[PDB]
Amino acid sequence: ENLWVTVYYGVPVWKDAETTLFCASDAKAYETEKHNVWATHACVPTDPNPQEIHLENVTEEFNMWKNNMVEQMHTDIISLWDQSLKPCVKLTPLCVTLQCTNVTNNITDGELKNCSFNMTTELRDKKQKVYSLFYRLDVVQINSNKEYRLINCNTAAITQACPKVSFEPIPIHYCAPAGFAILKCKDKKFNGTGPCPSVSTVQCTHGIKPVVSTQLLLNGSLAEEEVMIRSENIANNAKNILVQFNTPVQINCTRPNNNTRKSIRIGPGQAFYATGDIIGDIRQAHCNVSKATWNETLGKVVKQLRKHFGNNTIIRFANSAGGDLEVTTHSFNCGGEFFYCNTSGLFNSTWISNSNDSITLPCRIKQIINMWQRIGQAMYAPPIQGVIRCVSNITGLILTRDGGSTNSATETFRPGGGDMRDNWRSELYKYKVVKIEPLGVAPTRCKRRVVG
Amino acid sequence: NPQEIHLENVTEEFNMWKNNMVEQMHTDIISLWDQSLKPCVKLTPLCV
Amino acid sequence: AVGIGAVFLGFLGAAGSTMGAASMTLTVQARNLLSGIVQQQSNLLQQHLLKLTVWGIKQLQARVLAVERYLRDQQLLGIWGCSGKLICCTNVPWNSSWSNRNLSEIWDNMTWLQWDKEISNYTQIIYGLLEESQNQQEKNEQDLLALD
Amino acid sequence: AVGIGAVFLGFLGAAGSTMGAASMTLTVQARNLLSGIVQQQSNLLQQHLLKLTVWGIKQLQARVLAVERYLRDQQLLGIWGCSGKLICCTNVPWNSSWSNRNLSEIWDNMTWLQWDKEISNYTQIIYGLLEESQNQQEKNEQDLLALD
Amino acid sequence: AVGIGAVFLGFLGAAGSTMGAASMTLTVQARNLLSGIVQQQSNLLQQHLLKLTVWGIKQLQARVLAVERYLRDQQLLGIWGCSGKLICCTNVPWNSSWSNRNLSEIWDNMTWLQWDKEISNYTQIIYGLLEESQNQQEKNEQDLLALD
Ligand SMILES: *[C@@H]1O[C@H](CO)[C@@H](O[C@@H]2O[C@H](CO)[C@@H](O[C@@H]3O[C@H](CO[C@H]4O[C@H](CO[C@H]5O[C@H](CO)[C@@H](O)[C@H](O)[C@@H]5O)[C@@H](O)[C@H](O)[C@@H]4O)[C@@H](O)[C@H](O[C@H]4O[C@H](CO)[C@@H](O)[C@H](O)[C@@H]4O[C@H]4O[C@H](CO)[C@@H](O)[C@H](O)[C@@H]4O[C@H]4O[C@H](CO)[C@@H](O)[C@H](O)[C@@H]4O)[C@@H]3O)[C@H](O)[C@H]2NC(C)=O)[C@H](O)[C@H]1NC(C)=O
Ligand SMILES: *[C@@H]1O[C@H](CO)[C@@H](O[C@@H]2O[C@H](CO)[C@@H](O[C@@H]3O[C@H](CO[C@H]4O[C@H](CO)[C@@H](O)[C@H](O)[C@@H]4O)[C@@H](O)[C@H](O[C@H]4O[C@H](CO)[C@@H](O)[C@H](O)[C@@H]4O[C@H]4O[C@H](CO)[C@@H](O)[C@H](O)[C@@H]4O[C@H]4O[C@H](CO)[C@@H](O)[C@H](O)[C@@H]4O)[C@@H]3O)[C@H](O)[C@H]2NC(C)=O)[C@H](O)[C@H]1NC(C)=O
Ligand SMILES: *[C@@H]1O[C@H](CO)[C@@H](O[C@@H]2O[C@H](CO)[C@@H](O[C@@H]3O[C@H](CO[C@H]4O[C@H](CO)[C@@H](O)[C@H](O[C@H]5O[C@H](CO)[C@@H](O)[C@H](O)[C@@H]5O[C@H]5O[C@H](CO)[C@@H](O)[C@H](O)[C@@H]5O)[C@@H]4O)[C@@H](O)[C@H](O[C@H]4O[C@H](CO)[C@@H](O)[C@H](O)[C@@H]4O)[C@@H]3O)[C@H](O)[C@H]2NC(C)=O)[C@H](O)[C@H]1NC(C)=O
Ligand SMILES: *[C@@H]1O[C@H](CO)[C@@H](O[C@@H]2O[C@H](CO)[C@@H](O[C@@H]3O[C@H](CO[C@H]4O[C@H](CO)[C@@H](O)[C@H](O[C@H]5O[C@H](CO)[C@@H](O)[C@H](O)[C@@H]5O)[C@@H]4O)[C@@H](O)[C@H](O[C@H]4O[C@H](CO)[C@@H](O)[C@H](O)[C@@H]4O)[C@@H]3O)[C@H](O)[C@H]2NC(C)=O)[C@H](O)[C@H]1NC(C)=O
Ligand SMILES: *[C@@H]1O[C@H](CO)[C@@H](O[C@@H]2O[C@H](CO)[C@@H](O[C@@H]3O[C@H](CO[C@H]4O[C@H](CO)[C@@H](O)[C@H](O[C@H]5O[C@H](CO)[C@@H](O)[C@H](O)[C@@H]5O[C@H]5O[C@H](CO)[C@@H](O)[C@H](O)[C@@H]5O)[C@@H]4O)[C@@H](O)[C@H](O)[C@@H]3O)[C@H](O)[C@H]2NC(C)=O)[C@H](O)[C@H]1NC(C)=O
Ligand SMILES: *[C@@H]1O[C@H](CO)[C@@H](O[C@@H]2O[C@H](CO)[C@@H](O[C@@H]3O[C@H](CO)[C@@H](O)[C@H](O)[C@@H]3O)[C@H](O)[C@H]2NC(C)=O)[C@H](O)[C@H]1NC(C)=O
Ligand SMILES: *[C@@H]1O[C@H](CO)[C@@H](O[C@@H]2O[C@H](CO)[C@@H](O[C@@H]3O[C@H](CO)[C@@H](O)[C@H](O)[C@@H]3O)[C@H](O)[C@H]2NC(C)=O)[C@H](O)[C@H]1NC(C)=O
Ligand SMILES: *[C@@H]1O[C@H](CO)[C@@H](O[C@@H]2O[C@H](CO)[C@@H](O[C@@H]3O[C@H](CO)[C@@H](O)[C@H](O)[C@@H]3O)[C@H](O)[C@H]2NC(C)=O)[C@H](O)[C@H]1NC(C)=O
Ligand SMILES: *[C@@H]1O[C@H](CO)[C@@H](O[C@@H]2O[C@H](CO)[C@@H](O[C@@H]3O[C@H](CO)[C@@H](O)[C@H](O)[C@@H]3O)[C@H](O)[C@H]2NC(C)=O)[C@H](O)[C@H]1NC(C)=O
Ligand SMILES: *[C@@H]1O[C@H](CO)[C@@H](O[C@@H]2O[C@H](CO)[C@@H](O)[C@H](O)[C@H]2NC(C)=O)[C@H](O)[C@H]1NC(C)=O
Ligand SMILES: *[C@@H]1O[C@H](CO)[C@@H](O[C@@H]2O[C@H](CO)[C@@H](O)[C@H](O)[C@H]2NC(C)=O)[C@H](O)[C@H]1NC(C)=O
Ligand SMILES: *[C@@H]1O[C@H](CO)[C@@H](O)[C@H](O)[C@H]1NC(C)=O
Repeated sequence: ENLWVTVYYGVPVWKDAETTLFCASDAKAYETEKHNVWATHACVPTDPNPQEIHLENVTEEFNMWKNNMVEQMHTDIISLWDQSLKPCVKLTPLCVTLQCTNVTNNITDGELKNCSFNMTTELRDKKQKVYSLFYRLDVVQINSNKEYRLINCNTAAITQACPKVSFEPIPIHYCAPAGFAILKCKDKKFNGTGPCPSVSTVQCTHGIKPVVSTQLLLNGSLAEEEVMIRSENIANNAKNILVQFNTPVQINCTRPNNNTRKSIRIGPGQAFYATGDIIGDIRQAHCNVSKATWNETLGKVVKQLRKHFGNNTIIRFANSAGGDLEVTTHSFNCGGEFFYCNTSGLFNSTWISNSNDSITLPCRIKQIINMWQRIGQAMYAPPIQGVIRCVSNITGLILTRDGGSTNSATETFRPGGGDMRDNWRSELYKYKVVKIEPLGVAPTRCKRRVVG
Repeated sequence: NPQEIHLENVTEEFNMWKNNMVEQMHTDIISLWDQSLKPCVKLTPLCV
Repeated sequence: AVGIGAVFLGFLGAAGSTMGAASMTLTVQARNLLSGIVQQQSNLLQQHLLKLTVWGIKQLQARVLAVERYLRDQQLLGIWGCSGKLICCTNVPWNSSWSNRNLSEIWDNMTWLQWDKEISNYTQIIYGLLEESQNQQEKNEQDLLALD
Repeated sequence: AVGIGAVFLGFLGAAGSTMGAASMTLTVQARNLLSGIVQQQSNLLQQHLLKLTVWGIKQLQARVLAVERYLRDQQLLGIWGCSGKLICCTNVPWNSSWSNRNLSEIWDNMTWLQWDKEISNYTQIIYGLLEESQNQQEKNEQDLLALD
Repeated sequence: AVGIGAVFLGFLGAAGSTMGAASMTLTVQARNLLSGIVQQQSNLLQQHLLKLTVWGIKQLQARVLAVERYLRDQQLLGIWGCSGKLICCTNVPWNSSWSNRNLSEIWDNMTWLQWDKEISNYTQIIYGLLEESQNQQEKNEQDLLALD
């Protein structure tokens, strides 16, 4: 009937931990080309097997909205870019005034331009005129025959990305260290927040590929379920929506121009990658979707949201109607040049009371981008030569309501993509890092010899 | 004093060809040069 | 992937099990606590000059925090006389204003997480003298009694 | 500010007191020795990119030196058979050419600092065999005597 | 330079000697294992601003790896009940499918390196339960038997 309080080492116990995590990815030798965007050569290789072990009858909280690993996982992505850029060539001798007008074509479809222009050679007092081919968005006018200036020249500098590095995304496994542990949730009908009844223990994320995408996600994870999707608080418009599928449908973005290029030397070791002559047809950037699958995956996105605005209510859709050029349209990367398509055909339907027909979506291509909504030194994207063709696997989307109007009568809303880290909530919502508190005192009757 | 002590009747392999300390000992020498240079004057107004 | 059921049970696999069950699985926790070498190799499993990529040094910050919080934890054990030994018995009685319930009522009834939650407030104060009345004045004794 | 006299006495508060007094206050030193986590948090108590400000890494150098000199100190204890135990008795006699004075004459008369000063020269040589004659050949014994 | 023969024998000086000889020289290894302070000083034995020369931080990576692999090694000892004590006896029998030879046949006949080579394959599997059958279920016993 006497009680001592005795200690134990290694008690299964944990605390909401705030700490910095690390990446682990299986190493690609890949001696052909080199230097990946993020993984580079520094991420540690994943172990031959990462051990996954089920925590039985355990139920533990999850809140992906004040989740920190996203604020980290973009804190990185912004960062090392600004060190994958710094070793590459600095493009300030180019903000020169460099005359052009339209490109050879029967006047049909700011398609593109072709300027001919001053430049500095390797030698100093020596100069040279040569020509290149830009796009409408990279330059803006002021005054003669005619001639414009580069859109960013207004406010920021530029460092062109080294074409040796490539921005093809690869799986990244974020890792919690010893003294901590991440953990995954494992019920399919789990919505955005709440304790998860089915839980199993991981230490390093599954392979997350950091796709740079605005208003949509794709080539991501896919739940075995019917696409049930969450907000910070749906009741309010201002906070976004983040869908992601159950069976992906295909997306193939295209522009069939074989660009040519030409290395030209600005000075000591600096070689600017001018776009060269087009050989072949003139062809705009676009992207195909067969509606047959789109409207029916849509169809299941239709019915489930219903469970939050009544089973008897309107729903709606049309195109993005707010913001800047970059986010109002599908910003992303494909093979080296970035796309911007009005998603007009897609947001085309109203579904109330419950032969190939492939969508085709016009896009424009950029080269000089102030990404992640960060003013400062821009990046000039080198062109891409020959054809291009990128297949794809739609998994999700991002949306935001418009707010004030009559309740439940006919409220409207529209995709927003106000911030990107909603890209990170896409597949970082199973995971949650946690501390080890491994030592516990507890009462039993044992006690060793009182030495007196 | 750096202590030198004889390992008696010990025989141990040596292959100086896949030896790594050289790949290190030049990995350095290339490196810090490129930081003994960076604080010094940059000679591009001379290619005139 | 598909669940394989060959090994039992694993690191924190007894977190959903009562304290008595987990009290026997204290070692599937003690090895995974410190080991930052099994999972991170001194040399990797040539264009680059040096490896001060921030994969490098904020991995580097993590490894020491892995040890120091262990190292200060195991010092607490060095304070209470349990260094190489995972469980530890204890001399000063428990006056139960910290918890009114029984002995069976915890090891069979609750789990470890479900026991810290309730005395998480009384935690610091107890560690005040699980050494003083237990070890600070356990060995002036055998100082004064191995005196002879 | 104005002195408050509620707690007694504190870290090195027995440095001005004789060895006997401080010999009882060995723990108000042992916890403050290693703990570089209580005072420095793994995450802080957004314009910046990464934290390689030299507040970052020369704090980082400090934390390991905090542990390693502890860690090599407590290894010396692991050499002499005292790991989890702060004081330690000893077998090889003291031949007193290192100090000619008595037993009362130090714990009641001097303080710890006032004892190192005088044998600071004889310090290294003693640590030569407070293990060899004490522990190096303490357990080939129970090797050769638990032999049966 | 010219060989001086005053000290005997030294760190790994018993690597070419049989296990019995080296079994007595376990400490001329244990002190040289961790000590990264005797050889590297917290402050040096003014034009420069800060010391992030890569002599600085890849010395810095080395010091922790020096400790952590020690620190996880000595945790294995904390798993098996030997923390402050270099040798350790053992309870679960050796079934000798790992080596068929005798007791004299190793300490007098072979050396330590010459013993790992042969069971280097059986190494991990043994460490599975030199604690479980030895210590994991050594102290639920004195849990259940100091019960009274
Ligand atoms: C959703 O999921 C989809 C499914 O995966 C994604 O689809 C992916 O889309 C990306 C594009 O965004 C593709 O990447 C590119 O694919 C090209 C087509 O691959 C064809 O060829 C394959 C075989 O050849 C490849 O592999 C061999 C090794 O096996 C390699 O040697 C070879 O070079 C080539 O890479 C074949 O198996 C496929 O089926 C295809 O038929 C591929 O050509 C691309 O490689 C280019 O581009 C990348 C990106 O910059 C570079 O890193 C590469 O090094 C390479 O560039 C080099 O070659 C060019 C050839 O003209 C040169 O112009 C370049 O300048 C460069 O050459 C320089 O450097 C060389 C190396 O130093 C030197 O030798 C040269 O002399 C020059 O100096 C690229 O891989 C994916 O392939 C595609 N997936 C799949 C499965 O195909 C989709 O993107 C996802 N959606 C989203 C949004 O991400
Ligand atoms: C977005 O874009 C993507 C990508 O473009 C779209 O997805 C692709 O869609 C394709 C369908 O149009 C599909 O590929 C096709 O497969 C056909 C076969 O399917 C039919 O036959 C099989 C049985 O064989 C049935 O099971 C099936 O149901 C169909 O009935 C091919 O017929 C297609 O074309 C041929 O040419 C292509 C080149 O484009 C070849 O790659 C292909 O293999 C076909 O045949 C030649 O090649 C094979 C070997 O590859 C030979 O065996 C054969 O005899 C032909 O001979 C040539 O090659 C041999 C050497 O092997 C040589 O000796 C000979 O002389 C010839 O040179 C076509 O390939 C894709 O799989 C599919 N991709 C993906 C990722 O799904 C997507 O729909 C788009 N989405 C939208 C919304 O637009
Ligand atoms: C992404 O891609 C999508 C896909 O198209 C784009 O969607 C388009 O977005 C633009 C926004 O810029 C929309 O334009 C707006 O359209 C209205 C309507 O235009 C009327 O006004 C003009 C005068 O300005 C009239 O000339 C038009 O005349 C049409 O109708 C009469 C008969 O009624 C006929 O005589 C004409 O020939 C013409 O009819 C022909 O076409 C129609 C179908 O379009 C057909 O019914 C008919 O039989 C003929 O075939 C028309 O009455 C326009 O008023 C708005 O005005 C703004 O610009 C004008 C200057 O042009 C200013 O005066 C005004 O103040 C505003 O500033 C807009 O131009 C367009 O409707 C829309 N299309 C679709 C299909 O959705 C996205 O914009 C793209 N996004 C990006 C970022 O690129
Ligand atoms: C980048 O931005 C800069 C900023 O100004 C742009 O400026 C241009 O600078 C150049 C040099 O300063 C200007 O050159 C002018 O040339 C005309 C006519 O030149 C013709 O006739 C000349 C004889 O009169 C002849 O020498 C010329 O060239 C011959 O020789 C070369 C070999 O050396 C050979 O290649 C040719 O085939 C000829 O054999 C050429 O035939 C000239 O009249 C201009 O007037 C100046 O000099 C006269 C006295 O001669 C003086 O009265 C004027 O007041 C003035 O000082 C001047 O020499 C060029 O015109 C500028 N651009 C424009 C649009 O006017 C630059 O062009 C931008 N891009 C680049 C550099 O790529
Ligand atoms: C997108 O756009 C790009 C354009 O950049 C296209 O790329 C082109 O694709 C074609 C395929 O149809 C390639 O042709 C092939 O070339 C290889 C290798 O060439 C050798 O063999 C051919 C004979 O087969 C031969 O012509 C080549 O010889 C050159 O030099 C000889 C002198 O030594 C000369 O006799 C010969 O004719 C040729 O030179 C001629 O051209 C130059 C100017 O171009 C001229 O000044 C000179 O006097 C000559 O007239 C060489 O030995 C062959 O094996 C193939 O059979 C095929 O001929 C192009 O090489 C390739 N171009 C580039 C720049 O890459 C993409 O295909 C296109 N894709 C799509 C999807 O549309
Ligand atoms: C070829 O290049 C010329 C430019 O040199 C393009 O002409 C441009 O045509 C557009 C209309 O198609 C003009 O836009 C105008 O903008 C004002 C507001 O700024 C607006 O009020 C007008 O209603 C009109 O939309 C533009 O001024 C004009 N550029 C000029 C005159 O310099 C031409 O469109 C190009 N070819 C093709 C096929 O686009
Ligand atoms: C752990 O210990 C803490 C500290 O004693 C306990 O917290 C205290 O809990 C009581 C509730 O019984 C709180 O009192 C409340 O105060 C308001 C006025 O502020 C009063 O109106 C209520 O009726 C009630 O009395 C008290 O504020 C709170 N103090 C702190 C610092 O948290 C806690 O209950 C203990 N937990 C367990 C599980 O034992
Ligand atoms: C700690 O041990 C050291 C080493 O034995 C002692 O240092 C030594 O102290 C003596 C003083 O008794 C010094 O001797 C002097 O030498 C000069 C000639 O250089 C001579 O003229 C003086 O009359 C005197 O004999 C000796 O130099 C010195 N050696 C060193 C290396 O410091 C020290 O005294 C001991 N301290 C204590 C508190 O026991
Ligand atoms: C340490 O344990 C490993 C694992 O059991 C032993 O390695 C194995 O050694 C045998 C040789 O007795 C190898 O078998 C050979 O296989 C080929 C066919 O691949 C066959 O034609 C030969 O006649 C022979 O049977 C076996 O491959 C090898 N396995 C591995 C994974 O290494 C090793 O012998 C043990 N070492 C000691 C010193 O006990
Ligand atoms: C695109 O989606 C498919 C699933 O719809 C992913 O898996 C492929 O599945 C098809 C059949 O459904 C198989 O034939 C392929 O072999 C699968 N591919 C792989 C790589 O496993 C596919 O991975 C997705 N594409 C990506 C992620 O690039
Ligand atoms: C749905 O969106 C599409 C555009 O994606 C609209 O399609 C237009 O339809 C007319 C036929 O009346 C065609 O002549 C046009 O070429 C189409 N426009 C484009 C840009 O392709 C369609 O009208 C929309 N339907 C509704 C009710 O919103
Ligand atoms: C039914 O519809 C009305 C408006 O048509 C709406 O106000 C009401 O909330 C709906 N009820 C349910 C249960 O969805």
